[PDB]
Amino acid sequence: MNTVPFTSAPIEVTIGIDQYSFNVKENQPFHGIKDIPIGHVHVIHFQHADNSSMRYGYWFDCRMGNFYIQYDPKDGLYKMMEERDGAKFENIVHNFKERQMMVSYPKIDEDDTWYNLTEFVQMDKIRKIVRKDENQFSYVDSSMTTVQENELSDPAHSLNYTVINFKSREAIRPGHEMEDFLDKSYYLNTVMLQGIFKNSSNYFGELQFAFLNAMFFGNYGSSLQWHAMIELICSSATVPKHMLDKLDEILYYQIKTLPEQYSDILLNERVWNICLYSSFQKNSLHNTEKIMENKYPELL
Amino acid sequence: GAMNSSNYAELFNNDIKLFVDDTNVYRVTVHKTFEGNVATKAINGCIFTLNPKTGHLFLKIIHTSVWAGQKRLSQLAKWKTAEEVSALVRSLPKEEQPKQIIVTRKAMLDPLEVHMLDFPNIAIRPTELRLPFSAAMSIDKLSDVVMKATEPQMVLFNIYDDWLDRISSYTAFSRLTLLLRALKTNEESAKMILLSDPTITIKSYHLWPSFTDEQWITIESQMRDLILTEYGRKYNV
Repeated sequence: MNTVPFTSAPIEVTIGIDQYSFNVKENQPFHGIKDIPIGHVHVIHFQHADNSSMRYGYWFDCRMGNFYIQYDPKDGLYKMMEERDGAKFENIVHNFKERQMMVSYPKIDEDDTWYNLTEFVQMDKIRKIVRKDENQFSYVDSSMTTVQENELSDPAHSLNYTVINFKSREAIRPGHEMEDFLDKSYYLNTVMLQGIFKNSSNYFGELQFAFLNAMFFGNYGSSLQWHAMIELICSSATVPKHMLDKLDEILYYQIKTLPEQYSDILLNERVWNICLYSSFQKNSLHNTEKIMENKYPELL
Repeated sequence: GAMNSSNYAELFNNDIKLFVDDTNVYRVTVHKTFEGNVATKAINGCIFTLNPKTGHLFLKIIHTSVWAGQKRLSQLAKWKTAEEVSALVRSLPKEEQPKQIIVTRKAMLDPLEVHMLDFPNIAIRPTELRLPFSAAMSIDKLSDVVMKATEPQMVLFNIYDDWLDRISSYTAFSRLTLLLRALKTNEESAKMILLSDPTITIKSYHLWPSFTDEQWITIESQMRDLILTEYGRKYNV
């Protein structure tokens, strides 16, 4: 079990850790989050009580170092930082526990939810989408735009998601114009899986990370990226049976976890009716389909 | 963006643009089989690619052989249009390739767009105009070469005959579309009007009679009268 201490909590703020969150009052004595499960990625995030705009947050993995949070008053936000002095860190963590000022990562033991939302998400890949390699952890917020969104401004702050575009040369082999555009198997299997992602776990990892950024920061371009990666598969006549089965599990827990009140902006009506009812893969998403019909029949 | 009455006079500026009408690419008759089921029999068809500014029409004849052993033929027709339109642009010299292609049916947007990926600076645009190009096969000489063809074939026409020698593209294109609108709503009368007088003939290199200026006016007025009659009949107004 790992720990993320906080130096202080100067400003009223809602703190999120993975799918859990807590209210913290201005200069309430809060000094961090304990018992965080080693073995998965995690994301700690933030929404100031004064500014419901801009949710922000840091992806991290405890195996990669000792991380903590410190408010920064020039910049006005909670900053994640790394302590390189191992002893000085265990020293701080031990003393705040003794003083019991830390909340406990509130995991029910029956629950695989966070594992299922992050199964294929690996920190090394996160840091290629959010390039800032002086830090082991990765900052995202609501307003960051994606590389595709920049093509259609500052690349230091860009989400370098893999660019997917159904009407491109990449996606369409000359002379198979019609074939490749009604049946994307070429694009999915040779271009994207074999070509760029190398394997389905890296594809699924990007898809899952896009979904979480949409859900925890309402990042609009991340939402676009997830839908794109779902669409490509659902619009491919020929998909490995094991991908179809894992996808069906993947989306299920995403649909499951999504706030009921946000289903209007986070779920693209067209993509989903196409996947569930029009595409080649209409009959292949039995868990996703069942959960979508019982929870969001209106969108369909 | 899309083409409507606001941005109508753009058709006649000096930017090359083509209209593409795909309605007559895939043409069938429906008949009963010996077992009493229905079946279709395809006939020769054509793409109706037209430069509204010059009259140049690129009539690409589509031979029934192209459908042989294919499924979802109406869906395929759209992709064959876009494949033929694209090879037409490629066949033209650069300074003659169009800067915009306007499709008369939004279902052509995605197949053209995909086939023109080699041409990113050529804008593919829909329209909200209700153009009558489907009535193109009511033009005896265009229906005749389509139906006679025995193989794929491109036949070039000027759809304005020699009109531009005396009127603007704007006026030419309105005469064209009035005529075609009239041919669409009641072919028999429309063609009566055009040909009643045996003393006004069609030059061998022309599509329409060699009306004088004064006679075009009478024609245009008859066509208008026809089209307003047919509306009242359709709606009981």
